[PDB]
Amino acid sequence: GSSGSSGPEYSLFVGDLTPDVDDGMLYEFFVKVYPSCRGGKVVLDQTGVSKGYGFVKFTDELEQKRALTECQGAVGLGSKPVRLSVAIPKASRVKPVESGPSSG
Repeated sequence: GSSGSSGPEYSLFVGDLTPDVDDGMLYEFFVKVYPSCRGGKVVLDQTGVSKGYGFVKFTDELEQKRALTECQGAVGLGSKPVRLSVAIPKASRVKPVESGPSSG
């Protein structure tokens, strides 16, 4: 129905990522359960410590969802589980701003 995408992207929103887990894992933890994994990404703070969430990528949409329900609350990864969800890319239109009032 939504025909109009030459090779889209299917990423997943993960959360509750212990500060002991890193990308190297996020990827494997997934790529292992699903061979359609592109790579794992974990967000970090100014210091470089896992904020507690991240995002992953895949090649097949069919699997993407399967994980959301399957990998759901994945405990195997990091002492704490992982909250799977459907994230969305830059969905908006940026516009230039300007200011400069005047009175008479």
